[PDB]
This record gives sequence, C-alpha cells and structure tokens, in this order.
Amino acid sequence: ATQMQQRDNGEETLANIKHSARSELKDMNVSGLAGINIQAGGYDLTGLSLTDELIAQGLSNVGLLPFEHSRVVLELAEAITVTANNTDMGGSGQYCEQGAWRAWLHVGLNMAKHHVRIRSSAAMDFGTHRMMACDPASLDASTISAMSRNVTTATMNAVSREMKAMKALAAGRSRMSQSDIADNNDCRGFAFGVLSRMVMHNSARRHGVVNGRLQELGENDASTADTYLTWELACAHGKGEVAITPVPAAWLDPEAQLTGRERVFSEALARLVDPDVGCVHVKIDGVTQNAAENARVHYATRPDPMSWLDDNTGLSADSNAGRISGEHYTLWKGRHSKVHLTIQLKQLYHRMSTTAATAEPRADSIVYYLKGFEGLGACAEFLLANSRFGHHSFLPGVFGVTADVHEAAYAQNQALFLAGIGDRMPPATFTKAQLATATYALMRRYDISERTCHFAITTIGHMVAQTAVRDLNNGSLSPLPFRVNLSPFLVQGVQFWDMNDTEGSVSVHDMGIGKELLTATYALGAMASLAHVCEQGGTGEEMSAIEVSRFTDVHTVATDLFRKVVMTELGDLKLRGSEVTHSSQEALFAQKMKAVWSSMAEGSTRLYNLNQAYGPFVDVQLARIRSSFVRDIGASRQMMDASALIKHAQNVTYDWPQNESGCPVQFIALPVPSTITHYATPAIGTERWFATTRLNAAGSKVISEIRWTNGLNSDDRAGVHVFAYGRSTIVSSPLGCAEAMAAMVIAGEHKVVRRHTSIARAQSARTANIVAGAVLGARNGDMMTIIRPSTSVASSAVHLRGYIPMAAMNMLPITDGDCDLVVADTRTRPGRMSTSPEAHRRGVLASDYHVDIATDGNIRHVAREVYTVADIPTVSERVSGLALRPYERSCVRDASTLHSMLCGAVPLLYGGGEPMKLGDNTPVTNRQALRPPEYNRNPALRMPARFQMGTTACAFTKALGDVRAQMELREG
Amino acid sequence: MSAPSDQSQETRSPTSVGNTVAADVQTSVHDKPTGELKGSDGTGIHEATGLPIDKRGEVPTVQLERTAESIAKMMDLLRSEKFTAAAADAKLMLQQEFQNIVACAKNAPQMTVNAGRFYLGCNSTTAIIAGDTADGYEIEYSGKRIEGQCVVALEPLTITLSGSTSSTQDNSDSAKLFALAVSQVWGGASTVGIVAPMLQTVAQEQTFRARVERDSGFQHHAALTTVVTTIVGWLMHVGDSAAKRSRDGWLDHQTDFAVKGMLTPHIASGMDWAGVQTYSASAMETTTDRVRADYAGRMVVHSTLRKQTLRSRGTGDTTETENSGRYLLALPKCDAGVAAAALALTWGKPKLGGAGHANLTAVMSEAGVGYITGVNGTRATPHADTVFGREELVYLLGFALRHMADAQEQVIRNVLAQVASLFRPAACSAHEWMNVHGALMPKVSRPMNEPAFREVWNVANSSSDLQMIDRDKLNGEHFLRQLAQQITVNCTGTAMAIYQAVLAGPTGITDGDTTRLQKDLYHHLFQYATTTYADGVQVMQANTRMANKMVPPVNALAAWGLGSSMDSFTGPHCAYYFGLADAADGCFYSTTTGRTLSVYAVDVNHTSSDSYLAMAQLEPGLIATATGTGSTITTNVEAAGVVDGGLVTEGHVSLYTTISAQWNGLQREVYNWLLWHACKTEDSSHADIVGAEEVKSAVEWLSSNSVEAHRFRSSAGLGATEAAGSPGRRAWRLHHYDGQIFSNVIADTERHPYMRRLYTPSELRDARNDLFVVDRIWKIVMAMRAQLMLISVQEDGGRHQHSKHYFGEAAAIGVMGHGFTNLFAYCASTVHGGREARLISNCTDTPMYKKEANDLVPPMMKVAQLSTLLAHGGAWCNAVNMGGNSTSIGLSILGDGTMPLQTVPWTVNEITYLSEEGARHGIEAIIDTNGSVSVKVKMTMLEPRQRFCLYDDNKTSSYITAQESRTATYVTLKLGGTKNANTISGLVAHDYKLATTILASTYDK
Repeated sequence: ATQMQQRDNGEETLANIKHSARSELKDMNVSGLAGINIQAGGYDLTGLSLTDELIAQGLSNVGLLPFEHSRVVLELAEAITVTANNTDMGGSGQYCEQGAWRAWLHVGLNMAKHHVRIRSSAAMDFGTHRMMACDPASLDASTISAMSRNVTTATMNAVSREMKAMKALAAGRSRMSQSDIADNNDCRGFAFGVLSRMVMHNSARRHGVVNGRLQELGENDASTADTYLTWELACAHGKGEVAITPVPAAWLDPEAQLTGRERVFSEALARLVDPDVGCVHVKIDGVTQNAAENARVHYATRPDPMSWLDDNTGLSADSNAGRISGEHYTLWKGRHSKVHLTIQLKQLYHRMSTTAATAEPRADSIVYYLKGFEGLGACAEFLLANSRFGHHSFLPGVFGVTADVHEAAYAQNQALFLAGIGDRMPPATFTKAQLATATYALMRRYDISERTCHFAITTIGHMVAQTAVRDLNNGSLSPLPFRVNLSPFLVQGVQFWDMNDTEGSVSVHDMGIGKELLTATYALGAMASLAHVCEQGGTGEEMSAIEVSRFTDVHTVATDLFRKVVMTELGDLKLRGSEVTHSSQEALFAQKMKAVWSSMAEGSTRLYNLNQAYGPFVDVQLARIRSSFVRDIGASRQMMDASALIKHAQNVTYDWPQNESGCPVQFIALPVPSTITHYATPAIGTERWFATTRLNAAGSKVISEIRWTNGLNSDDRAGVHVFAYGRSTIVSSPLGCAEAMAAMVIAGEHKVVRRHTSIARAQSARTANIVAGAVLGARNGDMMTIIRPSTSVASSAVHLRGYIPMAAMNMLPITDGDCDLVVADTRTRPGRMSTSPEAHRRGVLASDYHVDIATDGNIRHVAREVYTVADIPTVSERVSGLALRPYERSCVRDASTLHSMLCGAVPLLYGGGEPMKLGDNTPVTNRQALRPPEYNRNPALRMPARFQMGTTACAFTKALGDVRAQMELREG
Repeated sequence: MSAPSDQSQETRSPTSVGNTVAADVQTSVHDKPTGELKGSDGTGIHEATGLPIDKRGEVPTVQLERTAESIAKMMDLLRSEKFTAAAADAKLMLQQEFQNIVACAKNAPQMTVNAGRFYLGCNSTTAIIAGDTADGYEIEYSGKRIEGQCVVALEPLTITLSGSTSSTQDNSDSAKLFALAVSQVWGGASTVGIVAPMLQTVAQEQTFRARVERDSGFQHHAALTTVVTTIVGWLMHVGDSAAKRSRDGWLDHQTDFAVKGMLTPHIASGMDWAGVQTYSASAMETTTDRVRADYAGRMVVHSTLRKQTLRSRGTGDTTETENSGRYLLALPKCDAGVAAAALALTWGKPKLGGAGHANLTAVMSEAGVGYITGVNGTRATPHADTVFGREELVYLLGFALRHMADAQEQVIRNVLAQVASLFRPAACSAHEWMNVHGALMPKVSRPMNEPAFREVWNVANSSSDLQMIDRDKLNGEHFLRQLAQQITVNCTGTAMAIYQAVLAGPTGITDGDTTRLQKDLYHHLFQYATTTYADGVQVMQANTRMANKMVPPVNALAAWGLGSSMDSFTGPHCAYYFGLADAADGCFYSTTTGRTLSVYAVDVNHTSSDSYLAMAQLEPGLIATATGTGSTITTNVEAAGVVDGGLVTEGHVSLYTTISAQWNGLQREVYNWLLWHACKTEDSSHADIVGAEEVKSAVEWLSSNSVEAHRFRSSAGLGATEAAGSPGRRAWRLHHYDGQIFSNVIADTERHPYMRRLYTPSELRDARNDLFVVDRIWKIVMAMRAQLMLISVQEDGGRHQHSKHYFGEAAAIGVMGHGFTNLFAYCASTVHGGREARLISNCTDTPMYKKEANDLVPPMMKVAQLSTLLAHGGAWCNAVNMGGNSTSIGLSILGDGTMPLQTVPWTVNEITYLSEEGARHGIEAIIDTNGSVSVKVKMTMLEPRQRFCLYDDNKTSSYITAQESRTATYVTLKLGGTKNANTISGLVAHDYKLATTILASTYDK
C-alpha cells in the first residue's frame, strides 16, 4: 500500500477503490444480478441441455431424466459394399450389406465415494449478492454502521448469536480449537441444499396410490407423503457371470476404507444379485442422539420387483420422533435392467415447518422470513428441513450428503421456524408448487448469485448423472470418486435476512416445472461423463497388452499404467475461484470432453464452459478398471489359464453373439506368480470373495460391526459369510467392449465412405486384405483365424466369429507381414453372403474384391418401449453352387429385361458345396401313361373361367381322431 | 443449443432515470403477424366457350406462407430442436423400354373390389395372325378372335411391426408451434412467452399439462400414412358402398378374408402355413370359419372382422383414451356418420392377426393413431350406432390428407408408395409358390395430444376447429385414384424383381423342402433391394427419420425391378417406409383323397397331338414332373416342372411346429398352462404362423421374473398361492386328460385337469397385462390348438421326425403363376391396343423368349400375353427342349395360362386345341414350317358397376372447384392476399413487484 502512495497512478487507484467501495455500500439492498434479463434471470439455464454437435447427433431435448419408460440407445449403422471380381456366380458384381448395433446407456445416482468436505469459510466468492454489496471490495473498514441503515436488528442481533453457537458446535465435532473454525459466508452450501432436494422431487418418477394399488402421477399431481419415487442407478443386471455392472470400482479393490453409508448400500446391492430377488428392503433403525454406533440394519428381499417397502408414520413431527421409525429405503431391480432405487417423501425430511411469526427470533432457533411464499409452506418445508434423523443420515447417495450438510449447520433438534405463512400447513408439495415458487423463488429472491448456482447445478448434475454403458459380458467402468467441498447451510444473508422482493426479467412463478434447470442439471453430467467412458473406449494400449509386474493383481496393475496415461490440456480457467489445485491424478472431466467433441473447447456452449469451470475433479487411476458382481469366481467360460500370459497368447477367442456389440474378451486370473514382467493380452482379471458379519435372526448388522474380509479364489470360505464375488477386468484395445460402440457413435468418424485399406490397421497391401477378410468371414458366422509366426507378443492366433462391425476392423491387433488367415472349422453351411468358408479364404487372397464402409451413428432417446425383429436372410449350401453363370449363358441372357444384364449386383459372393442326388431321379415304374385322349368331350369342364363376382364354397372333410390318444404317441 | 435465444439475451440498458416506459413495451420482439397466402385455389376455366378446364378427380388448395420476420421469431425460440430438412421431390424416371409400358397401365386402371382382393382386367379381343412364307410371298391364317380377360388380383401383404420412427418432429407451422407449446408449459414461461390463446392463465396451463405427455410433439407425416393404410384397408371391408351398418354389426358381419392360396374342387395348392392351419379349420368344422374360393379357384376365409384382428380385449379397451401414450388425433366437425368412422377404425385395440387384409385394419391402431371424440378438442362422441358406410369412410381419408402434411404435396404422394407396396399380385394357378414377401411395419415413437393444439388456439368456441367440407371427399376420391395408379407401377416392378431372382439367382429343392426353397428366394430379393440406393452414404440421409435398422423398404424391391432411380419411391428422407419381412413359409397342398401327385411320363421326342390332348383334358393341380424326395432339382437341371415333394414329415416343418415335449421345470408349468387353452378354445381363427422360437422366447420370458411376467402368473392362477406346483402340474403331460378335448365344460367328475379353470383374454386383461403380453400369449395358445389338429390326423405324433403329416410339398419352379402372367398380360395388351406386335417368331427352331427390332416390351410380356390368349381360346402349346423337359403355354399342367421360365432355350413343337368349333386360328399350320404370329389386340378395361369400385371421381364436380374463389374489392381500399395466423407473443421482459409486507426483518420506521 505504501508503494502505491508513490506511483504517479497510485493515488488514482486509491481514490477509485475507496470511492467505489463507499458508494457501493450505501445501498446494498438494491443489489442483484439475477433479474437483469430473461436469460440471467432464472440463471442462464435456458439452452444448456443440447449442444450443437450433439443436436446433430440427434438426441432429443426431452432430456434423459428417468421417466417411467426411458432408455437411451446409441446405435451406429454401417453399410459395407463389396465389389466382387471373380464371383462364384457369373463373374462380377458387388454386394451391399447393412446392419445396426445398439449400445445402452444408463443414468442415475453415482455410487463411487463422495469426498465432499464441508467447512464454513468466510469469503465472498459465492455467498449472496446482498452480502457482496455489504463488504467492500478491497478496503477493510467496519461496515456495520452503514449496514444498519438497511437491516433491522432482530435479524442481525439474532444472527450473530446463531453464528456463535454454530461455531461452537462444529468445534465440538472435530475438537478443533475454535479460533480456527470460521463463521460462514459461503452459499454453495445452501444453493446445494435447496437445489439437491428439488432435483430429487422433480427428477424422480413417483408412485402415488391414486387408487387401489400404486399408479403414476402425471406431470401435474400432488405428491403425498406416500410417494415411492425410484431413481435409476447407473447399474445393469443380468444372467451369465456378471450379475450387476458396474459396481464402484473400489468397493472391489482389496483394501476398501469405506464409510458407514456404503457398507449398508453395497451389501444391499449384493443381496440384489441372486437371480431371484426383487427389492431389498434396507431398513435402518435405532440411532441415538449422542451418536450413532448402534444402528440395526435389516434386509428383507421380496422376490418380485414391485413389493417395495412401506412405513406406518406420516411425516415425523420433531426429529426425535422422526428418529424412532428409522429410515428405510428399498432398492428394486428394473425392467430393461436398470436397477431403480425407491424411497418415500416422508423419508427425505422431517417437518420443519414450526411457523412462528414476525417477532424477534427466540433465544435459540433458526427462523426463515419468507416473503410472499403464500401457501407454499409445504413446498418450503420440503426444501429446508433437517433430514429425518436430522443427525447421521443413512441415505445411500446425495441425500446422505445433503443430510450431512444440514447436520453441519444444526445439532439434532434445533427447531427451525417459518414465518410469513399462517400457523400451519399440509405437506402436499404439488410440484411446480415445488419449482415455481419453491426452488426458483427461493433462490432468486435471496439474491443468490449465478455463480453459486452453476456450481450447485453442476455438482448435483455430477452425482445424479454418472452414465456408464451397459456391457454385461464384461463390466462397464468403475465410475470414479469425485472430490468437492461445500459449506454448511447457515449463511449470513440467506438464513436470517429479509427476502428481497423485486424481479427483473422472468418472474419466479412463470417457470413451470423447471424443466430448463432439471434437464439442464441431468444432461450436463451425462454429456461430459459419456466422453470419459467414450474416451476410454476410443483409446487404449498400442500393442495390445498390459504389463504386469510380479505378483501384481488388477487393482495394482491399474495404478502402474496410470504412469503412462495421457490427457488433453485444460486451458482457460477463469471461472473457478482458485480451487484449481491438482494431484496429477485428478483431471476434471472436462479434460476428456474436450478430447471427444474437440469442438466444445472455444467457449461457446455453457455445457463445456459450465462444466470445466466448476466441475468436480474425479480421480483417474481406477477408471480403466471395471468391477461387476458375479455369481461365482473360477468357472468362467474364459479363464485364459494364467499361462498364456506366461508362454504367450497361443489363442484368443472373440465370439460375438447374434445381436449386441459385446465381446466377452478373455482375462487371465490375475494374481499369477512369476519373476518378471510378462506382457498380458488381452485382459487381466481378479476374482475376490468378501464375507460380512452374520445377521441376527431377523436382520441385524450393527453398522460398525460390518467388516469385510478379502480373500481370493484360492482361500477357504466355509467360515466367513459371503455376499457376492468381485471381478475387475482391465483392458487395452477396446474390441468387443461395449464402449467400443460408445466410442464410435460419439467421437467416431461418420458419413464418408472409406475403403478397407484406409480403415484397416495393417501396413502392406497384402496384410490389409487379411484383416478385411478376417472380419467378412466372421460376419457370415464361421470362425476365421489370423495366425502369426510366434515372434513378438501378439498372441499366435486371433480368431473371431459372429457379427462384427467394420470400426471393429480398426481395433484388431495389427497383422503385418508374417501371417495368413486360416479358417478353423471349414464345415460348409448355409451362411448369408457365401458358403464354404474356404472358397472365401481363397477369394480374399487374390485381390478379387474390396469392401468400402460408410456409416452414420445416432445417439437416441427411446421413450416408448419398442420390439424389433432381426432377420438373417440366408441362402443354401446345397444349391448355392449350381446357378451357373445365368448371364453368360445365351438363353437366360435372352429372357431378361436388358438393364438386368447390365447392372452390377449379385446374391452371393462365393458358392457352396454338397448337393444331394442331382436330378429328378424318379425310378421309372412311376410314370403312368396318360390315357388315350377322348375326342368329343366338351371343355366347359377345363377351360379357364372368366371374371364373375362372388365366392363359393369348398367341400372337403376329415375327422379329428381323438387328440389325446395321439398326444399319446406323443408329440409334436 | 450453442446459443441462448436472441430475444432472451437483450437488455433494457442503456437506461436513464427518465426511462418511464414499461418493460413489456420495449424488448418486444419485431413481429409483422399476418402472412400472405401463397397458392392458387381452382382448376381453370377455359377462356373460350366457358367450359371448365379438366384435370381428373382433382382439388388444389391455398396455404399460408409466413412473413419473413415471423419465422425468425419462431426461430429464436426454437434454438434447440431438430426438424427434418425438406424431403426431396422427384417424379419417377424410368428407362426407355419400360417407360412405354408404365405409361399404359397407369392411364386408366380400375379396381373391382370383389371378395377381398382388388380386381382389374383388360378384356381383350385379339386377332391371331399367322405369318409364314412361300419363297418370298407371305401367307396368313387368322380364323377367329379369342375373347378373354386378363385379371390381375392384388391381395394385401402380411404385416408385423418392429421399427419405430425416430424423434424428429416433421416440420410445420403446426409442428413449430406445438414444440413451443410443450417447451413453454413444462419449462416455465421464460423458455417462451405465453404461446397460445388460453395458455395465458394457469388453470389453462395445468389442464394442457395433465393431458399431454412429456415427450409429446408433432409427427403427422408418419401418423398420416398409417391412417391412409387402414382406411384403404377398411375400403375393402364394406365394399358395396351401399352398405349401412352399426360398428358392432360391421365387425360381426362376415366378409370373405383374403387367405393365401388357390383351391380347386379336387386340390388346394401353394398356401402358407397359416392357410394350411385354416384349411383344417374349414375341413373339420371345429372352427367357425369356412375356407372358400373366389372365382378362378382363388382362396378366401369367412370369419367376422372382429374374430381376426380384435380378439383378446377385456372391456377396459375402447376408443384410444387420453394419456395412454397413443396418438389421440383431432377430429374435424361433421355429421356423426364420419365421426363414427374414426371411432371404429381403432376400436379396442386390434393387434395384427393377419387375414390377408385384416392386417390393414390393424395397422392404424398399432402405430397408435387412435382418434378421440371426447374431451375439448374434437367434437362430442357419436352414439354406439352411427352407420358409417363407405361414403363417410372416404371423407375421413379426404380430410386426413388436407390437414396432415400441411398441403405440402411431397408427403401425400410419398404415402402412396408405402400403400402400394402393401399389395401383391394374387396367386391363382395351382402351384404358385414364388411369394416370399411381407411389409414390415414401423410404430411412431412420439406421442402427443391430438386436441391439445386445437383447444389452446380456439379463441371463441370450445371445440377443435377444422371443418369438413364436401371438397375433402374430392381429395379423398382423388387420392384413391392416385393410389390406384401408383399401385400398378409397384405391382409390375415387384413381378420383375421376382423374375430376376427366378431366372438368374440359383433356386433349388432338396428333399422338396419348400420353405427352404422359398427362403432362398427371399434372400436374393433382400440383396436386390440393398444395392438400389446406390451409395453407402445416401442411405443414411434416406434413413434419418426411421430408426428400425436399414431393413430396405418393400417398394425398393420394385425400384430395382423397375427402372431403378431410387429417389421417387422412398425419398432421401421418407418418414415411415415399411421394410422387408420374411413371409415365406410354404407351399403345402392337399387332395380329396389324401394322396401324393402322380408324375407323368412325357418322353420329349415324337410330339404327338393326342398325348398333349390328354394332358389338357387332365386336371389342373395334380400332375408334377419331378419327384424330389431325395434330390436337389435346380431349374438348370429341371426347367419348367413341378417338383412334388410328397407329404411333409415331422422333420421339415420343425421350425414351425409348436407342440413339443422337451421342457425343464417351471417352464413345465408355463407350457402346460398354454396347452390347456389350446385344447379347449372352441372357435379360434388362425393366421400368425408362430414358430418354435416364438413359444420358446415367450415361455422363457414368462418364466423369469420381470414385473410383467410376474404379474401375469399372479393373475393367471399360477405361482403365488400355489401348493400344487411341484406335483399338480409339472407331471401333467398331455395325453393324460379325460373327457372332451375341445369343449369348455369341465365336470366335477373329470380327474387330471391342469387347473380347474379356464381364463379367456378378458380376465388376464382385467388383471392388467399389457395388451401386447396377453395377445402374444393368446396368439401362441391359438396356434397350439390348429397344430393339435394336425398331430391327431398325422401318421403319428411326431414321435419320429420322419412321421408323415397329411398334406403336401409341391413347388412349381421355372413357372410363373396366373397372377404374375396376367399382370404381364394386362400390361402387354395396353401397349398393343392398336399395333400388331408379333409375339412368337420362328416358333420352332430358336428361343421362345426373344428380343428383336420393334418390341415396346421386354420379352416375358410378349409370351405372357400369348399364354393368356391361348388360355381363353382352347389351346395347349407345348414348348419342348431337346434335353428332357416339356412345358406348355396357354393351358398348362398347373391349369390356365402359365408361361415357363427360360433358363433353358424353349422351342415350340405342336399346339393342341381342346374341343373343335372348327373355326380355329392358324397356329398348327405355322409349326410345321416356321413363321411369326402377330397378335392384333383390342382391349376394354374391366370397369365394374358403381357399387364395387376403389375410386369414383365425379367428372361433373369440376364445376365446383373452378372459379378461383377471390374477393374482388369495390370502393377501392387495400386488401392484399393477407390472412391472419397465430402470431405468438415472444418472451418480452416483465419486471415484477410483490405487494409489500412487514414481518420483522425489514427496516421500516
């Protein structure tokens, strides 16, 4: 400051700071930026959900926030077109084919640990606009003098007192010396509480007993305490080895360090794996108000999905009464395999509204002075209530975080009062009455700033939308834990201060069901996140293998590769308020997002901008890894018997079923001993069994007792209860990994035809056909090997069967200059373009034909459940050969309309085998002789009739022999 | 989208203390609302003689273009939605040789809607001319004119649904404004300003919300074409058009339904598995439906329309009610007659069980366009009994087109290709086969309220305000002709594609397995349609709207067969094309004395007239040249013969059979439950050819717990409260059960019943199972019944997988059926109304099928026309090739005119006239020598009486449309072509202010 005394400019800089700070203070009260104009009223959320690269991709703007029947399908189509030269049917012509492969994406609550750390801070980076005016920008001078002209004392006489005890209470918990906790000014803590609660009661789809049994409630209908709302959990279920995918990666990794909430959420999920369960009733109970070392869990799983759980109590009236019933949230399993979690309005909260009105707040309680929330007493209550326990709240996801944030603010039982509603209200909270008045009014009114809001909006959007693709043959991705912070609920300006009644553009009530905000929050996580899965699919290890170092294991081999991971560079971080510190293992998502859609990077879409600026870091080690919960470990079609990694990939089987993307690529049970790095290809997997303390006769686990023992598939389990088996497989070249599809549809190139040579990964002309051959043999259905001379580590023979796509052409492990493709089973059978796989194998070898791909892929929203028919139209092997050049022949060539002869096309690329006796061999002694002609017999009997109208009868008949008796000679 | 709307970003600043004007009144967007009318109303009066200029059956109408500023305003708001760029417009351009044929068939074509199949023929009197020469002096024998009519029956395809339209909302100022109405209600005002009259308030806003489902906006272009399909379907039903009936009565009265294959006093032939199940149904009097043959021996079933499509709805289902995710379309206001028609189209949903045409009636409902007449947009419902007859039924189409497609005139024509693609040529000759085709359906993804748009824009009256006029009918009957003209182009093209596969692709029989024979023919088509689009990347543009796979459309087949520019048939963006379904399921005849077919030696050398006379005097179905029990007979080795494959073992027909005894547990429970229905349901009508996989997949789905299969079992009395699970029904394997096996009465005597009840698809429907679940399960049941009928009769229960079923396997390869040959004969005659057109030249001594100097046609049509002519005279012309085969043209071993395919060079040797009215046409005298036979044709279109027609057009009604409306202004003033339209407000900025209240925070003093 002394120096700036002495700079020619120095005195101006000083006059100016002082002068601006002095005028800005005088009238804090008329300060807001929400109401400036129609977009930046209602927080600049008009247009976020669909960027323009993405509109092109075709996702509709209904927004992907689960509604009763919503599925998102990413399906790419390609249309390969082979120009066949020495056909086996008459000598030229080309043969277009067309197919489509469909991904599945899920969106829902993301389970990986939430690292939210909540600390009151005192700063004006977010806070509120009234607060912003209130403290001068740079010159530190007491302001209460000025502030008082503008705020009655009862608020500020009282608030400060709230700020004193609240400080003491936190000093209670961390035993911090209390100099070092600070009174809050930050409002990301609030923006988050009211925002989280809204993007839960509006996003979710609610089951009202409108009558008789459960029903849906229309976009416009009351939510009674008794509304099951189920939130789609970014999970998938099935049959075959992976019962659920994808689990949190880390639940699986050998030492967990999990919290209380996950331990009763992961066990809940695992019981959900048995091939016959439907909705695991997790009830939590019995939690005392000193502390929580005593809460009984119980699991009752009823084996149908819709008998989801129920409680006898309307909204609890004071938390201690709310406590007794205890908090129970069921989990149920889907249609379309989206594991849906269901919960009840009574649960999220307990009834704050203890309205006390318009007099100086009493010695100890919080009061919210709400101006002109008329009859929204119920919508308000839901927004601002200590969660049912009001203490340690055991909801599985964000709610648990929201409850924790609420709990930082007040001890169990600080009774909150509402003023400006008459003495009571009902809880009905019909929705807009929720978002019209309730979340929008609530934040605009308190002058709470865009910046607090984009942060809450993106953070929620981040822990309600982690979208991970559905590959069930292998896992998905292990959606990584995100590190974020937020200050508690009390807020200087929001909590005890007056409600600021003036609007600027769009008016609080005229905001409908907040589709803009709600879709906007939901979309942002999915689009940004999708690249990360998509990015993972797109890029992998160059040589197809992942190094393993000695005793290893997959979690551990996971962090060693990280040392060699590569990511794009962030750029222009103006928006994040110096919360910009790294670990070099945390790259914000929007590191990836730039990679895929490169186009987002110049700052023209909030979706990229909003995301990178204030978007939780995540963590990036475990992201390669996949975890899924499998039925048993050690009898899996593909345990590649450890040794192949030892000697080398003598064989690899990729076998792609009739319809889906998926490849059940092979893995090497991956704690396998040795003295040096041996390069694995292509997947390293690890099976683990965890056993958890047993239930009392009914359903007891005490939360603390819950202790998990890692053991492996070679350690004995008769002792230790088990619940599920964890398998995590890490992989390099994403072939037949559901993502590959995710990578293609979204990053991948589209709508320009490019020949096999350009697509293929091989180098010389010669070994570019061999790959193009290897796949085209694999479409029809007859396995095809590409065999390599043993040197290098590539795995001696790679064979694939089944319906492969061309971009998949791209990912097949090299092939150069040693190796020719050999067909494993040559049995010739009817097929679709060909028959007798070998003639094909010769066909490729001659440069007879080339196949040029073009494909266009669209991301889609499917809202109504649809049925599809896959027809493989397929020619015979008996009579594929025969049909001998119909067109050189000069009789056919002459009964066919001319172009036909002219155009290039053909039904088949290569002819088959094995025709049965070859002519109409009927032993003579079967040809009767036509009897001699009768000359004079009139022909009205045989000459064809001519058109007359009507229809008349057929007389035929039979008798039905008793069916039962023949059913007796059996079928069929 | 990339940018927030321009209207939303703009600010009041710069401001000043003196900026009095209210917010609403600046930041108001620039709109100049009235938009000039753009098109011309009337056909034009001739200037001289004052006689109205005529274009047939035609109504042309005027439509609002919108002012430049106003579309810009609509745009700032719709930042983030995708509306298809315009579909291209192209006439169909054909090759030169085919150009002349397509023009002629097109010129007049008049269907004659007899018993469930479209009818056309050109009556033709032709003078056979025999040309031969003596040393350079010509000779001619033309004794008499044959009078014969070529009839081309067009029977509808078998439809099934898979592919659902992608969500792009077809582009209209009805669609653009719907998109705003959805975005404004949902995402609160301030994603748009109040966008309609009546959307201002709230309690207007709430009533619009509760109805209109969330993803719910404009796809008329797709919902229109499926409506067109079903009314055209309903036009075959209640054909007379003097029919007057109640809707229940219409459902109950039994018209013939158009089943697969021809049937003759002593044989049936070439009928699909569905047809063979229904043949037993007719034969054994167990079902209520009787199989009957229309003239020429064609095939038909006599069920009630209710019975085919509509069975399995419990009494919850009627009238496409609100918030069921269905389409819910707006009815214009008209006499109950028309309102009752729209109600009856999508009566309690009727799923696709195919009678040949039952399909068409079904199609509207499955895609979910389900008109509503209740509820505030569309007029008061019309009483149970309002008798819509074919006149009010046509009105509905007429209006459907005027208000769908916004008078765009690409989409409306584009519909015709899809409607034309649904119709085959029929099968008449007694072993047709050669029919491996089914139109696969799309169901629209996007559901939006029909009356929501109309109620929200009605300023005065509370009802949907589109008004029917007597001009919609002129459009209806005009469109009926446009369909009637385009169908001849489609049906011709399809035949050519079939010929292309038949001649050239390799088709062969092993063990006389017909389906496997047919399946190959389907594959070739499937590859002769994919090449038509003509690039890899243009297909993706043509796809954009549809998200079934790229299954190529059925008329793409016609585009290949036909001259082949693929833009005209389904455009680069063509909402709702139907792709190809594998409907090839069999041939399968049967006889009066169940028997196989005798094979007749004919020995080739020494053509004698008397052996050929005897053959003509033989019967039409049963003679078959080669017996293929053991051998694979390709048409290169065996041209032109029927290969009669003998009765069908258990073994062929495995991928079809639905009773088997291999089931593991708690699928044993499900399958026993299915069998018990099958054995009991008197009166079931079959057409769904359920395979072994359909029941496999159904029982797998039914066993595993999903909420749907779970609720089903709790409904139907299995598995919740079941104590007799284990033993009661898991060891009950049929061939236990007592008493009657086809009657619902279960004694209290009976021992061994599965469960002591029978559920019909009303209770199962009244315990709430999707109409899809109950239908498919109920469909399986009916199929198992269917199949029970065949097993009983069959040589055995297929205990052995070579056990002989009662019917046949006989395929006529190297032969075109009567339907295909009549199709060529009809088209061939239209080009030869005047000219001679010598047909067969040098009948002996070169190929029959030849192309030379002047043709005007390929050369199938030349010999095809010749066949149909020799049919109606009395001729049996045998074409015998050196090698080993011999087949006739005119009359045949099949019966009636059937030209033989030339994979082997055919040469004529002798003609045999059945009966002698000694005034023959010189042909026998030209085969001794070798000469050319010129055929001077005179044809007369098969024009029926008014009370059986596809389209009646009103030639006089051009008096109405001609004049061009206009409002000539007297007393000067200025009225340009400008009418008012909608307008919208836009966002604007409103600055709000709460009524001041004092609590005890605020400063006051």
